[PDB]
Amino acid sequence: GHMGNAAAAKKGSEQESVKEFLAKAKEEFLKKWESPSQNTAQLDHFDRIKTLGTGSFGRVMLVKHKETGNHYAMKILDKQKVVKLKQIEHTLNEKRILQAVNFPFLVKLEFSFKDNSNLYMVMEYVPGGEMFSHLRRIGRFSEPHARFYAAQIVLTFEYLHSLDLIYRDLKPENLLIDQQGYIQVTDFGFAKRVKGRTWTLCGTPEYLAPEIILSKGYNKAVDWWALGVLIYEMAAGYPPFFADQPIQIYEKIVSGKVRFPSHFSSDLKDLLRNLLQVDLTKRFGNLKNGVNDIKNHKWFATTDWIAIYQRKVEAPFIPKFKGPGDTSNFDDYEEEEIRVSINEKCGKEFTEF
Amino acid sequence: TTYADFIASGRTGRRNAI
Ligand SMILES: CCCNCCNS(=O)(=O)c1cccc2cnccc12
Repeated sequence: GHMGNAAAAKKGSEQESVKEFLAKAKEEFLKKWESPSQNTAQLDHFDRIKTLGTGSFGRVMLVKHKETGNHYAMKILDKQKVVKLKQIEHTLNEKRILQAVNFPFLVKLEFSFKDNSNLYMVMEYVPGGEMFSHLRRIGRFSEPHARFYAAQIVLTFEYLHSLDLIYRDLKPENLLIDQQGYIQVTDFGFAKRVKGRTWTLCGTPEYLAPEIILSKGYNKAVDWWALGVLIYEMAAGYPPFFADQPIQIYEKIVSGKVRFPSHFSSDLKDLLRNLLQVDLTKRFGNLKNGVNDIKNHKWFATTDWIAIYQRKVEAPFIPKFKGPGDTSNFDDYEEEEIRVSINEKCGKEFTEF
Repeated sequence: TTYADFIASGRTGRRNAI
């Protein structure tokens, strides 16, 4: 067979240790899921420094906690705008997820609070910028570089899916690089906690699995498709399906004919054909062997999964740090005033935030 | 080339969710 006694026992034991880990992780998650934290700071505790970008349904500002000097990334959601866009439940659920999950590659919610006008999610400041920026700056990542990031996403999805969470917005734009060069997943505005099938058309066009586009329902395997898209884009510098307009992108996704740059290794092409697989009886991450079909694939043969989790692997890129509160790794964005009405808006709809 | 097609697509910048 492929493994002798020692290697087979080692792999078996590793796979059982993931099960034990996930069982404890679920216990911890459910306690926070059922009893969320609320109202852990207020706006005048923070100096507003600079806009870092956007997240679903809002804008993200670098802030400095006045009493400590610590910097954070604060997402500001305008309650009236959220109501108009029919995103009340999404925004409540994002905060509920963020305060309940705990994983080394998931951005942490350090504080949350609300006022008459807005909701505020104060997250860790991840100073290295978006993966998107670095990828577009250097064109494409080497396979070892892409694999280091991909491994973090594999582990993160293994964790999330064990909690019945589907992420649904994987893309380089949502992945931030921390000071040690590891990835932080942001934006749970499209995530859903559901067992089995769901139907919502949501996500980012280039990353949608065929079954999201089509009327049929879908499950967590859409995230494994999206991983395929991400790995392809990291290694190629462009995604596997693109076009001028989303409708044309969807046609290409549903057709599903993937082609690869000539520099892709055979191992990479094999993994991607198994992730970018229309047939759900064949897509990796959706089979009897679950996530192990991915983790044990030859393209990941050099990946020490525990060492990635423990953050003991040397990252391929360490972002420059100019000092506390430096934003040199970010684009500049329009600076919008934070206005707080003297009248409470939408109080009943956002009671749970 | 595929890369040139990508550059001509107008979708090389940040992509928003639907
Ligand atoms: C379609 C483009 C999507 N851009 C998503 C990332 N936006 S962001 O960079 O303002 C950001 C967001 C959330 C947490 C952050 C934590 N530290 C830094 C930045 C953060």
